[PDB]
Amino acid sequence: SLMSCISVGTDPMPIITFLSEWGMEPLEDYVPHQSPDATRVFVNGVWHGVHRNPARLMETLRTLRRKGDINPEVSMIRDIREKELKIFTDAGRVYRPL
Amino acid sequence: IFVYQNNITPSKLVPSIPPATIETFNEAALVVNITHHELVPKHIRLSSDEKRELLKRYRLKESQLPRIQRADPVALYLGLKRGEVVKIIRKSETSGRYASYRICM
Amino acid sequence: SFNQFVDYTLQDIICISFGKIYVTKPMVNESDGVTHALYPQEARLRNLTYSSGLFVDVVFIGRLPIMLRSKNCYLSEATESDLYKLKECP
Amino acid sequence: NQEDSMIMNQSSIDRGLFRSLFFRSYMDQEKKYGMSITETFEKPQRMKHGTYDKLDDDGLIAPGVRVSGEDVIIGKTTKRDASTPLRSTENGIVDQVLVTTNQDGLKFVKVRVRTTKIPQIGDKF
Amino acid sequence: KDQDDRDHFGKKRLDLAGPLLAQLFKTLFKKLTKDIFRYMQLAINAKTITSGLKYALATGNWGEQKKAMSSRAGVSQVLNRYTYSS
Amino acid sequence: GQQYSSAPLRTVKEVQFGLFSPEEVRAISVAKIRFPETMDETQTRAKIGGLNDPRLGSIDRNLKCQTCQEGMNECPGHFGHIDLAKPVFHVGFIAKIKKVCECVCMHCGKLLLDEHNELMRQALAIKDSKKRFAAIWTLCKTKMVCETDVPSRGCGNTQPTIRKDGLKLVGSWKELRVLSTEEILNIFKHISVKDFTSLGFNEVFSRPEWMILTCLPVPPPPVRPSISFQRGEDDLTFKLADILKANISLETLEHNGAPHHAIEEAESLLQFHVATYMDNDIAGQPQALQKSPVKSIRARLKGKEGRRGNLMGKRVDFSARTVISGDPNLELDQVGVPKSIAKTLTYPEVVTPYNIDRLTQLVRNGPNEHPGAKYVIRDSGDRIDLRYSKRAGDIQLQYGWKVERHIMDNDPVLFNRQPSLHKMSMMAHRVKVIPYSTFRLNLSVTSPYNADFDGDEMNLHVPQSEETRAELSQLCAVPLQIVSPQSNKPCMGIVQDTLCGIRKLTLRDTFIELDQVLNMLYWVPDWDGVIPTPAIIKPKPLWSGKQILSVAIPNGIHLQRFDEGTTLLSPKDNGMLIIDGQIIFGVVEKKTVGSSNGGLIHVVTREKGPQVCAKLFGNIQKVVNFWLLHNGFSTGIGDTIADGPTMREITETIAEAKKKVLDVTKEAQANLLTAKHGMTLRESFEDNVVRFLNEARDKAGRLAEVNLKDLNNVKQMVMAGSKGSFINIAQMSACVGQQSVEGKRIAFGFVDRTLPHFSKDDYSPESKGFVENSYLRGLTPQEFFFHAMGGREGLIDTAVKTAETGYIQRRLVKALEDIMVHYDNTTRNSLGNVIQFIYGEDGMDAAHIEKQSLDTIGGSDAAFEKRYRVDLLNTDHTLDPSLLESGSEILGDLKLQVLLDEEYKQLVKDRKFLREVFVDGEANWPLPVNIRRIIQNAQQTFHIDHTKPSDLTIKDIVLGVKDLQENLLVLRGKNEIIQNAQRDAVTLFCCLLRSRLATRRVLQEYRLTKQAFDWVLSNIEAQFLRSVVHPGEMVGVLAAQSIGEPATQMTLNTFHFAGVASKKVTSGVPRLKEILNVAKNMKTPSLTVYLEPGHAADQEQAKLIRSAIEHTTLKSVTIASEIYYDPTVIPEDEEIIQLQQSPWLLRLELDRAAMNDKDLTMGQVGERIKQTFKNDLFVIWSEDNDEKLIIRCRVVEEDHMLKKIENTMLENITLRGVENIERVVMMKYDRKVPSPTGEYVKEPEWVLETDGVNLSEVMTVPGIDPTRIYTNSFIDIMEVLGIEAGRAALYKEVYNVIASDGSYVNYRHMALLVDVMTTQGGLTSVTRHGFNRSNTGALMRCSFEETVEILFEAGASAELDDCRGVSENVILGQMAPIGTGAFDVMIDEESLVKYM
Amino acid sequence: EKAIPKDQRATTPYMTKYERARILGTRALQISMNAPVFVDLEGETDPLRIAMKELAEKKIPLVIRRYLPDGSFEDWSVEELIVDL
DNA sequence: CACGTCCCTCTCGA
RNA sequence: AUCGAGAGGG
Ligand SMILES: Nc1ncnc2c1ncn2[C@@H]1O[C@H](COP(=O)(O)OP(=O)(O)OP(=O)(O)O)[C@@H](O)[C@H]1O
Ligand SMILES: [Mg+2]
Ligand SMILES: [Mg+2]
Ligand SMILES: [Mg+2]
Ligand SMILES: [Zn+2]
Ligand SMILES: [Zn+2]
Repeated sequence: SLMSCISVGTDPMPIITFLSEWGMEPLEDYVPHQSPDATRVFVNGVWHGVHRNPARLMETLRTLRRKGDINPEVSMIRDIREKELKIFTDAGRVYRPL
Repeated sequence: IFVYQNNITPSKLVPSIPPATIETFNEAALVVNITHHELVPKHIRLSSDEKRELLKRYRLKESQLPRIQRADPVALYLGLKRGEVVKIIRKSETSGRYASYRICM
Repeated sequence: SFNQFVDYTLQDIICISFGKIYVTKPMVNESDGVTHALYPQEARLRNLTYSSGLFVDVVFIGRLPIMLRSKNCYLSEATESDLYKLKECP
Repeated sequence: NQEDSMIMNQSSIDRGLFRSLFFRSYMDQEKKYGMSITETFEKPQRMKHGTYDKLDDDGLIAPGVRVSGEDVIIGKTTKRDASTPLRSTENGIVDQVLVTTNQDGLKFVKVRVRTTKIPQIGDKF
Repeated sequence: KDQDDRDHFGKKRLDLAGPLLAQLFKTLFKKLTKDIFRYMQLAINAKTITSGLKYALATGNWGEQKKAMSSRAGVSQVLNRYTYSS
Repeated sequence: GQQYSSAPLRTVKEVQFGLFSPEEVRAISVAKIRFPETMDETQTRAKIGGLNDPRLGSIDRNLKCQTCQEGMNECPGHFGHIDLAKPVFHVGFIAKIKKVCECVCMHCGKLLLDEHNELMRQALAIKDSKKRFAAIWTLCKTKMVCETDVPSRGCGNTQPTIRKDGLKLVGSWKELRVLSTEEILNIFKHISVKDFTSLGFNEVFSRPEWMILTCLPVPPPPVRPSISFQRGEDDLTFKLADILKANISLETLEHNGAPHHAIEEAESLLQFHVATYMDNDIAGQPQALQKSPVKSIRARLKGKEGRRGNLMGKRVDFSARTVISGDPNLELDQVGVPKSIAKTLTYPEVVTPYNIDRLTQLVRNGPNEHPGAKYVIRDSGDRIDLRYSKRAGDIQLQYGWKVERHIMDNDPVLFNRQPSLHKMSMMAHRVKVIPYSTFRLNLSVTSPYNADFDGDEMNLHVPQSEETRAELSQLCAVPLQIVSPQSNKPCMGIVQDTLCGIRKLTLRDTFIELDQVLNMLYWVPDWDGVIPTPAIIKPKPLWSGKQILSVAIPNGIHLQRFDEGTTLLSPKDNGMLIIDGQIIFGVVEKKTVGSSNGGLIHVVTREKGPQVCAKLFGNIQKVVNFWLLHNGFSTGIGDTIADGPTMREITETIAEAKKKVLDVTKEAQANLLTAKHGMTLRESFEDNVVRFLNEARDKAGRLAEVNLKDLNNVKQMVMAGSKGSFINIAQMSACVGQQSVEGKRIAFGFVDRTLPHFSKDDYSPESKGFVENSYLRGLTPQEFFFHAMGGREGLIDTAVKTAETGYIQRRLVKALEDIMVHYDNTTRNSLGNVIQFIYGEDGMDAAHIEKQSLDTIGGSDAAFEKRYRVDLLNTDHTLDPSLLESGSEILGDLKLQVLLDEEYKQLVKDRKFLREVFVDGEANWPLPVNIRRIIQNAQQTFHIDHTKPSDLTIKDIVLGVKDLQENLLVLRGKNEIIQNAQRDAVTLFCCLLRSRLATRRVLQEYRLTKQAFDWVLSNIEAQFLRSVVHPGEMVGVLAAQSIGEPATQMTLNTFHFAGVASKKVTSGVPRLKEILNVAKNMKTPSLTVYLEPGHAADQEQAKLIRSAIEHTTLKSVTIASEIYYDPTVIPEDEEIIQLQQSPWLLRLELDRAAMNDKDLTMGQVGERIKQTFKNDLFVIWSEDNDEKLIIRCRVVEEDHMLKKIENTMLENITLRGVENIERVVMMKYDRKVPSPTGEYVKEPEWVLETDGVNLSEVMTVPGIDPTRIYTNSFIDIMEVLGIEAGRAALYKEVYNVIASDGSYVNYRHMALLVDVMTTQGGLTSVTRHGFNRSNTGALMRCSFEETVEILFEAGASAELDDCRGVSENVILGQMAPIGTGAFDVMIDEESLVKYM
Repeated sequence: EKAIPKDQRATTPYMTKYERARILGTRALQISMNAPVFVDLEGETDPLRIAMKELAEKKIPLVIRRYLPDGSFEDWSVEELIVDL
């Protein structure tokens, strides 16, 4: 398409890092049968966190991008219906502007 | 002819009399006569003097004749044997009646 | 996607092991004359490769084709009257 | 114009409608062979079955020269011929000849031949 | 949950010019440094990156070194220029 | 050139396939291959006496070969050889070698079994060569010992279970032994002279010991060439040096120091080269590569390109191709050839007094002058190029020279589009040299080739001899082909401009004045030059559109058509009636002048001739087009505009449709969806929803058609049939409609939603892909995308799914090649095997066949008497003396009423016979000789007096007919066998004859005189005797195309409607592929089971039948299953229980809705459970009055040993019904049956369809008709009802995918293929194994798949090719016994002097 | 060797379009090779139209040897074969 | 485990 | 030239 553009590849660490700094429980110490209702966090299709108040973070990150402190190309979804949060610095995603 | 109800010992025991054809049919497929069905036409046995006739009148070799399987649900019904021919009268939409012939391979 | 390959992705592949890697704006080394001020139109007519250059501290490596309007390409910065004078099309 | 073909106004074609330019770009070079023996462009003395005469003595045709069939637009020698004849299927007019050298220093040649295509009965639009 | 859609586009990627070069450069640099570890027994080759890179961008087949049998053929094709939009 | 050789000239009639011996290779070898050196004595152009020309072919054009002195063009080549140091398995015979070693004593050399075993003397009886050798190896690999007697014979060594590692064999003893090449060779050589012969081999042509190569044959250069630029040998000349390199290693490695480990390696290496050399696409193996892979000889020959594209198809001289444009001023059978092509295309004319004067002028004109020549070929034969020869002027031609001259006006040429899926796609036209570089063809010959003039390209071929010439003009001429056997109808007709303006012209409002009329009259070249008296005279001499058109229609034509409400005083100029080549009334449209079954074209080509009609084509294209020129016709966006309260009307239709579909949308949103039976709530919903849009969008397309006046242009083109269809008007002006991808609507690519602009889980029609707007209005951002999705699905059909149908045709054409009617009217193949005994079961040609009606069948028993019965003994029912000449003198005559009975008696014997063959009562079928026409063409001919009586006796009528039938010959013969198949072949035609020549009809409604009658009899006799197919006709390669063309061609016009899908790639292309491959894994096995005879219309019998076969299990009704511990513990169970084992409880709850949905209770469910487990389980259950339907079972470790009982009780426990029968739908079909009054009438009756096929069991059910039952699984029907019963099912399952879209192909074609698979014994699939396995000639079957493999087992079984199949002759370069080759031509000295 | 006698014929008595076509062709090829014309060449030049005139007057000295599947045949003389077409 | 419609037109690379 | 790769046309 005309508007269509392609991702390019971001580094995840400064984004993984801002996750722990704002409410990510590392997978090493996860309490399933204790904190079960916990949306899973996915940085580039890898799972190393979960969160208590998801919607508050989808909004926290969503404005980091719209600001710039997070690159505008990295696409982020929250499957509220499935309590999941996938984030992508992926190189090769076809995105349009809206 | 014997009518085995549900099974027969393979105690093989059939082809054993030279001057006798030892035939066997089951009760399950004989419930409804297959030859009554819409698509099954008249199958007629051919005398050894009819076969030897049709083969020379159509100038044929035995191999060249259309073949009917030995175990054909109709070839057994009529108790066909190897070499027997069967004229077949089907109602065609071009001639009304069309004569075909099959040899029992 | 070419630049993000150039401006970074290069030094990444390097990892005797070598240091930061340097790229030269595209030139060609011809039989006598050595350093030729190689441009797109030049190599386009003359049938040469628009090859940049590879150098890293352990020293020469090879030739990287540059895509036009990219990083190490000249036309990236140049202007209309520049290209017109460069036999290239705006 | 039946069956999705069309009728063209010849009056309007004559006035220039849908007149196309066409270009072709034959190429050749002087090949290097080990003991520094190399090819050479030139009118020779084997030869190709076409009209060499339109060549010059540098093995080239100069621009602005009509050419047809299997005419020679490039004479070369490996006597031992490697002349480049025109496309057996085109009838053009030489436009511009280029000569430079390779990244090996080989004498490099590119002939360009020009023709104006004219909307004909059978052309697609 | 439904079965995962095979042709869902948001899950298929588009390897572009850069990463294509990456795939080429790595398999190449990997083999230049293999020749480096042989130089032990600057006199280190340089065409292996020059030609091996020209090789792919020329054929279209994506190098895979040199012996690329049915492996990535048709990635580098000459540009159409019969119209601007073309 | 090729010089003359004394040697006699023959054709090849036998091709003996066998195998070389190592001794015969040494024999023929013109030179031992000693060196691997290319051709380098000193790398000079002189080659090396070691490889390449040590005596074989020549490498240099300027060099004669060292054997046959002819050099280059003439040198066949000469094979060499290289003695192998160690024997080597042949790559192809590798597996066949093993299959033998498994069969023979690897020590004794004798067979592992012999004639003393019952199965070996049985398998040995099979004289089928390859089926015996398979029936031997099957029962030979097992018995692994050299027995010594067992009632002596013969040492005893056990035989090894052999396996293959790849190029080497091994066998286990108890010993890991790698079986040796020579050791196997030594075993094979010792095989009994008669043992290997009975093993599918041959004593002289294919000994087993030759599947092992002791001496390799080297092919000469011409096989593995070498070209210069310096030189470079061929990929196989390399591979040879590779083999020789691998050999010379063994030669010395084994001569001196024998290191065994090295010896056993360079041998395996050599084995490799010899292996890949022949086949390099092996099973395991790396597959060799030389500086790469390498070209295996097997790869040269693999199908498609490689002797299938070197011999089955060639590139050819005397050919051409260019863009094609359409010409309305050309003649049908012509082709405007550009001048330039006619200067490059020649024809070798022979010099003769007839042409010598023309020929020498051309020569002088030369190769530059249009009507010139190129070459002159002398007595001596060397070619004389007229462009460069000095004597190109003072050259004097001799009689008997050949003058390769330019192709001139009116030569015969082969013309063709390229998708040659048609007998018609290659036609012969008259050349007409013209300017500009386009081929020009008459616009009516477009439809045959399916050509339009948009960058379309057509080939042109040109004959070279006067006989291939006549062959084109006497068979493949365009007008000869005007009526196709494909669909027994015209395949050419008026189209585009001419059609659009011919209804515009043929009107009453349409008048032509004088200045315009004389122009029209002149354009008709065959014009009688007489001005037709004007339909209107005096006010202003005017002419009717049709009136002026009629001078082009040839006097002698009578046509009759009635449309909707067409009267004898046509209301809206309805229907059509042409009398004596002038138009009576009615507008001319597609029906009249198209390629209609009984259209004008069809009638003119039959009752007048092929070339007569052709001139008609032009005579109309020259007039109609001329009129349209000066009337003109256009089309704008104005013609796609209704807007005027019809767009106010249509919009309402789409509004309620969004509510009628919203109705069901909310219904099932609250569960209230009365789900249909079989199709789930979702499936059901959509099916009703999907047609609420398609039935509404299709209702705005007729609302569109209504408003649009008769002055609309888009409307006008469709009314004539020019271009356009009902849908088009709808989509453009009214509404586009739902878009269908993969049949179903637009699905949810996103999670449970169709687009990111749409609500999630939105099922509305706007979301699921319904285009509410038209093309005029313009789609929405969404409407467009979906419409873009649907189109692609189409664009995919038209480009990706065409390879399905092009392949099914290849198979069709390949399994039906040799099939042609023979001189006894048999339809046989290349073996003589009889496929049919008369083509199309009536020996008729498909072109002379027309769909006329047999009035003897359908209708009232009352009206039958009225229309046929003649009672001479009667005052009321006798032929009134006004219709006969002797009505009053024959009134009461009784010796004559005996025949009127005989006649009327055979009419009823007729009527009751037809109703046997055509059970549905359909009375319109195709048969030769249009009688509905002939009587008309006789009333106009003798001018019949509707008043004056007839001069015929009852003696005349009934006896003329009786004698006419005896002369309607199909098979001519003498003995009863053939004569009795005469009666048969005709039988049906005669029914129409007696029907239309009824003595009442002849004199009451036909009014025939005597002359008129006898005329009708004699013409009927010939028009029939013409309709007989001709012995030679390639009916098989024709049915193949006739079946394959519409399939390949239907799936090419799928995007003309974009997202429509329909049954294009739904049940057509798919099922047909199934049908041809047969295949048991049918994708939709259905049993359409008819009810019982009596209570067929009352549902309750069908509702009871439904539950008696639906099949049911525990799994069906069960809700949940629970293992319990309880020895009396369950709450809601403790009540039902007051009415050894194990405390382990098995408690399962059932579904109330489910339980009574199959008319079930509990006791039945239980009693079957008890019965499937007997007294080994304890079972109890509740009641239907109970609140919870539960079954409790105790066993009578056992907690996991009970789960077995549950997962066995669930799916393996059988309640009611028959197995496999997964679904059952009850349906009421309207079947036609004869009312007591005799007339056929529509009485419904209930029928059930299934989703499973267990015929053997479902037919034996009480309460149905076991005579009417039907399953689409023709495979199962062949199994149950016999092959002959299956043949009909096969056809019925073939026709059922043809009659959908492109809904007509003629019985014959389908029946031939159908009969093709049938007449073997069972189903013989149209696939590289199904039919290709027959006993056909070797080369034939290799022209279709398994190409090199087939030629292998041919020479290995010492096969012989008959040379009777077309493919054989094609590969051999001989005229094939095909039509023009089915006979031989001779001159008897007698005749030559009878006309001395 | 075997063959059929002309009193035991059984093939269609008319001329097969393939026979007619190969006879008009055969004679044309022969007529164009300067072979004697047995018909009255009435102002004709084309060697096919001569053969068509030769087949219209049935002055063609050719016999069609119609091979039946069994190997045996039965010649028909061009001049005796009816020409319905 | 072998087929995978038909032709036709150009471009380039060992 | 030959093999391979690709883009088009009907
Ligand atoms: N892939 C193909 N394979 C075989 N034959 C094809 C193929 N594509 C097109 N054809 C043939 O060429 C023609 C294709 O139709 P064409 O491209 O001329 O479009 P059209 O029907 O005129 O389209 P439009 O609806 O735009 O007018 C048909 O005659 C078809 O048989
Ligand atoms: Mg077209
Ligand atoms: Mg078109
Ligand atoms: Mg197309
Ligand atoms: Zn020779
Ligand atoms: Zn023994």
